[PDB]
Amino acid sequence: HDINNHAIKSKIQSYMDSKGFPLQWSPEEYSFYFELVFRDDYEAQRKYLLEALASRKVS
Amino acid sequence: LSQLAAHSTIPEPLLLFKDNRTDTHPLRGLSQYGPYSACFNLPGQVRLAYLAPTEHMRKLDAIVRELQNPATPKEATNYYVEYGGFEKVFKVPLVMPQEHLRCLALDECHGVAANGNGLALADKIVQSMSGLFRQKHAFDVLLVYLPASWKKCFEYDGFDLHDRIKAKVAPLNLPIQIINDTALTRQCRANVMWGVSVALYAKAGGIPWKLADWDKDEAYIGLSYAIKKNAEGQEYTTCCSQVFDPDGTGFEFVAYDTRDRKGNPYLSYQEMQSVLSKSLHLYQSSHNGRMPRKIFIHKTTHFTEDEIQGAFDSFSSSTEIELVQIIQSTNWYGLKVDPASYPVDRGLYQPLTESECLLWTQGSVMGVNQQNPGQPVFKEAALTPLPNPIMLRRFSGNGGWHATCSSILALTKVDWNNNTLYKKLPVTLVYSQVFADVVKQTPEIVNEIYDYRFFM
Amino acid sequence: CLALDECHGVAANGNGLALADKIVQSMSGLFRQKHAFDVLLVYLPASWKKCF
Amino acid sequence: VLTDNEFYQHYLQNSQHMMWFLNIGHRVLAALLEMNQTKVVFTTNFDDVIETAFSDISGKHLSVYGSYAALSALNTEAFPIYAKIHGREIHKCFLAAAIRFGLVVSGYSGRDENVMTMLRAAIDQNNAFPHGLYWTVPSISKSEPAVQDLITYAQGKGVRAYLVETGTFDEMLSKIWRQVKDKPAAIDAKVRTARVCPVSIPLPGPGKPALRTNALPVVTQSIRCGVVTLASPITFSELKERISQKSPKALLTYTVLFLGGEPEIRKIFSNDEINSIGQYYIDEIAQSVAASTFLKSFVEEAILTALLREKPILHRVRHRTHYAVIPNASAKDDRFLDLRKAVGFKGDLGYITGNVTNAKELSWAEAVSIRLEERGGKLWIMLKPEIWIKPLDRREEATDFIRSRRRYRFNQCSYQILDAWIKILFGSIGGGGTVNISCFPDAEFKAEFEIGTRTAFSLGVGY
DNA sequence: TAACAGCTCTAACAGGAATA
RNA sequence: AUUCCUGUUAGAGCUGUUAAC
Ligand SMILES: [Mg+2]
Repeated sequence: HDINNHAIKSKIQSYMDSKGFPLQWSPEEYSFYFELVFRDDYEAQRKYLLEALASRKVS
Repeated sequence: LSQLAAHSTIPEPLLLFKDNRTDTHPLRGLSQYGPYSACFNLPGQVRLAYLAPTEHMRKLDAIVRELQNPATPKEATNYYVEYGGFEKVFKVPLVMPQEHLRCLALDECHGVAANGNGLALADKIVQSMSGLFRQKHAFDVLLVYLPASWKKCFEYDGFDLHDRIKAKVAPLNLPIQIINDTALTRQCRANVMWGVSVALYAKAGGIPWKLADWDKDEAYIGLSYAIKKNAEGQEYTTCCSQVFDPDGTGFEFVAYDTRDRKGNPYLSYQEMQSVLSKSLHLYQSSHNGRMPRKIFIHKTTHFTEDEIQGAFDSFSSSTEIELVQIIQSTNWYGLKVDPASYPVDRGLYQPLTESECLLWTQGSVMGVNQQNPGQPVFKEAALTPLPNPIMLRRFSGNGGWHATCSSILALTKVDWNNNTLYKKLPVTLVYSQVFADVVKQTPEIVNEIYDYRFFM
Repeated sequence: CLALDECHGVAANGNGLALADKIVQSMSGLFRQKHAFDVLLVYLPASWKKCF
Repeated sequence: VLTDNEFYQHYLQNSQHMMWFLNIGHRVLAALLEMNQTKVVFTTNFDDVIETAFSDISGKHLSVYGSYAALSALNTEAFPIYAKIHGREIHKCFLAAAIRFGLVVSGYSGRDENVMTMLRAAIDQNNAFPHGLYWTVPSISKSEPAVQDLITYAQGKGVRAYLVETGTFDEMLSKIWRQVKDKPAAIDAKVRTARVCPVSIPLPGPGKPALRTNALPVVTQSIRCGVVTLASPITFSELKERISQKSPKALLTYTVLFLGGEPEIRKIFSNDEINSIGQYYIDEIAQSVAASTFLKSFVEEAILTALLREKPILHRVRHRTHYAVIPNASAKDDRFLDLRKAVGFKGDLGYITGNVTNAKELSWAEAVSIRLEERGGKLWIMLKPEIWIKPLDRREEATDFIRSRRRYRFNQCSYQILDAWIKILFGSIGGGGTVNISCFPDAEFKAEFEIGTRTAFSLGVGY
């Protein structure tokens, strides 16, 4: 399942809301999900942020 | 040791309406935005015909007339919204039937009412409606009325009057919305009006609402069974149902028999693989031929060892099969504490053990109530004081309670025949049960698959 | 299926939009059996030429 | 230590460069080798199925390991290689590989000093296992002490070695592969992760609007009981009718198993039919009552007998389900006062046993159905409040009344009812409660069960 | 194949209307 | 049968454990 699908986005957001996480595009969400996924591991966080914003997809 | 795995509260699923304006509460969304198919104008005007004894004909007119007038709820006012009439709420005119379409029940039916012969009464009713076989284009929905005087043949051992009538009329391809004295009797007028209006609109061909952001690549199968009390032994009638969403905008809901004789409700290797192959072909026909990337199966009883392999052998590797058994009778029941003034939230699922979870399909829902805004609503507060959690037993899914739990929770909201907020079971289970009753009453239906709009 | 006779009245009125809407609305009988068929052969009589 | 899920996350974030030191698992390892991820894999056993799976996946042979062939392949960056330790020609190769990228070792408990010194020598260098060393075992506590010693030594040295607990190596690799991205169609067709027949999805952490269930945990993992030996075969129906006609002060079943006093056994069974009396120690109560239904009924009846042994409440039976029904004579006890408060309407005293308003002789009382639930490997005592009617076969005549009384027993009222009934049945509130009950304490074969007083509950997981 | 235990479901009736 | 599924009364099917045929 992809990520830009509407159905999968709604299902994932409903799952996130099931565990009491912030609702929708609200403050303290981006940092919240980063600190949730990477559980305070700034090296792994840096590596992921490098991979997502790497210098191969940029045109 | 008194600590259990952390429960997760699945949010209340949203329903899709006209102009894709989502809402959790179905009837309120229907009032505010209208039916989902209103943008497509699929039903257009709704044209309906009558078939009842003349001595009660006026009653039908009355209810139909009162379908075209606003009604304010008096019972369950905490949930039901003010009715605005068919013309306003559904954005569709309600057509007064002409005398040519209007039919009268043939007199001998009354006579056979004394004889207590259900089959004869059903056949006589079909012959009464036979005057409407040629004029199928003129009307969309037939309104058969069965008077209370026929109650002797309404229900008796081995026979169901409505079941037999619909089983006889479905192969002729004309929907009926049978109306008895109950619909007239029933105090709260808005409740019945919502029920009949939604039922008629959906039977015409429209879609009152659809699951919001529903995945079109997942098909949710549901198998159920019914009892026929044979003289020598028992007979188990097993039928399947599908609620998938095609590549279009509308969504499908079709049931079919699983078939020669069965004494146990467990499908063998051959029968289960056959019904699943038929389901796969049905799904392929709608989506140009694409495989279903994930299949849900809801059975009322546990899957056998051979049955699981039969389900597997019918699909390719890409398909993900999550066999699920739904159990309604459990010793468990939940109490919500923060002691909450309202029962445990609907959708709160509790993973008990590996491949065993507790889903609270029944429960309080936030923001749905109309009176006293901002308060939870318990739909079944009249019957039970506290909700009864159903139990899922997983048999095949690789992982994830969220997928099955959210799928089932959303599926318990698209029963158009139901005029309340939700059900106890997914629509797959309830429609498979209804078609199981239909097939058990009438053995000559096993060949063809039928849409939900016929038997709903 | 059979097209509504109101389609003829709309065609005589020369209203293309309403004629197309009526043709689509005539499809409900088949839509109750959408699984049954694969392709629908919609025919238009020459009398509707005024709205073609 | 670290949870398997975070280990999976770290492996998936950087899997292009991570080792593998060592069926579905072997086949998917070959698939990962084909996909150019996890270039270098080391192994100890023969396990010639890795190269066969790779050949099936791709259609070309696999380099299997000359003097320094592994060194030549690694230095030239001509991945992938599959070198077997067979435990110095690999010593230098392992050292260079440890310099290059991190290692995950599965299916190995250590116990070999050669590879132990190999890895310890690989650790010392300045940048050894930069991504991390991951010793994965099916169970953390079952691992050999040398593995934990090496993990602690590496952590002290500054390396990021970890010991994570996962499942079987093949299951671990399947869970890893189900989340690897951008895989060719042919490979997925080849592997497809086979099929998962025995579904087992992990229960989440306890976490922290909680729900309070009615289940009371049973922590008595084993009980002692008696066995009687018969010179002739018996059927369960014959035993049941013998108990009905005699009514001894003991609990009987066939599997012949008993619990109570020996003189009651001598009463129920004559000397001629009795051979000897011995003892049975059912080590795993949960598994036993799950496998055999006779044990299930016997154990639930034993707990029931132990629960109302010293209490004034009466014990009844309805469709083979036991009920703790309040007797009319002892309905005025102070212990029921809390229940008097719970049934009470709008904060008043509430009747708990009386006469139904519109029937001649039916008398109603409050009661709880007590059942045994074997869930997973745990025993739960299941409490369900209910209204009992004195005539068993006339209950339906009070149906309307049953609907009338419970019509407004909502969440707060039902919570009060359940708490009051727990207090009545056990004498203590659900705070630090592991009270003990015993059935037939004055008998040779007695059963003592310790039931957690607090009902099972769980808090919703949140941030 | 005949009992026994439990789990679970349907078959027929009856039945009131959503925090009082 | 506009609906909802709460009870009651029963039976069946699955598993098991014995006795065998
Ligand atoms: Mg209906």
